[PDB]
Amino acid sequence: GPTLANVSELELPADPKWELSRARLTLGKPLGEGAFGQVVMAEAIGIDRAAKPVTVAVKMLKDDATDKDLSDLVSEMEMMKMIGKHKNIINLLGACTQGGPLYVLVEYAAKGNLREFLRARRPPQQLTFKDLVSCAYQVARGMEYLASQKCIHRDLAARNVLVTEDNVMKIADFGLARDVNTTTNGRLPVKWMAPEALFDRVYTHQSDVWSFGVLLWEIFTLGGSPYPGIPVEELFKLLKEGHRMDKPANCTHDLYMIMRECWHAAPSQRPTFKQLVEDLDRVLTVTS
Ligand SMILES: Nc1nc2c(s1)[C@H](c1ccc(F)cc1)CC(=O)N2
Ligand SMILES: [Co+2]
Repeated sequence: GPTLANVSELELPADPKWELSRARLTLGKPLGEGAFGQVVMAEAIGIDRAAKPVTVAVKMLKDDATDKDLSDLVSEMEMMKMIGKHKNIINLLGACTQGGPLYVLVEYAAKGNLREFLRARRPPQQLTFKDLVSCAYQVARGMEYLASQKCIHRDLAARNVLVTEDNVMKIADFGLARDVNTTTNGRLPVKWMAPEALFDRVYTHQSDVWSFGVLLWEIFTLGGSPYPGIPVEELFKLLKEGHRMDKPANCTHDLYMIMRECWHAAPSQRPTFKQLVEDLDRVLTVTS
């Protein structure tokens, strides 16, 4: 394991193809902090091919970092190395791993997370129906790609989708993602989680489909909190008895059918991401 408890240097293996030299990065304004790191805007030279600086997001350790946070940030970086380029994913761009603090460079999304983006645009240019379907389609396309790369996200939610300046949706926060014992799937927020993840301690692409269903509900409620009024301690009992969230007012019947299919108890009866892309493509085309 890499450890902060060294008196020489960093103990991270070199990976030249991802390394960016430090003079080619200028750190800028803070964007915020998460569980195991902070994010700052930066400009990076020659990492997307002309010496023009590109704005990126830099994830780094917090001032109150732990040794585990180092391990976690390295693991996140290593997962992202394994995920190829896709327009609807936040991709790794580079890293500064030698000769200084650990910096993980990822694509920048100027409008922040989808959940806050939606909530900020609640009626009281509005978000239209077409905008909502477009958001859902783009996330589905991202997830279809992830699944094809044999990657389970495990933490899909509106909070973990970012929005670019040009309103492109990019799936983010790969800290829990796995390349496909008793506490397996214990770090997954239960309101977004397929029941089988906890009851059977398995996780497949079809489990991610359940989460996508919850995300769809979040989109059409403009960032509503799932299962409002129901405590996490009561949730699985209600779900086992067949309760499902009600149709959002912004959702049409056809979209609500898609959403409810994603919450089939039986994973194999949920649609695949390839099927969801097809379904949402159809909706998006008719609405234009
Ligand atoms: N790739 C990114 N682009 C942005 C991100 S991460 C930002 C962010 C992510 C996680 C976190 F804990 C704190 C801040 C917010 C933002 O406006 N753009
Ligand atoms: Co069915």
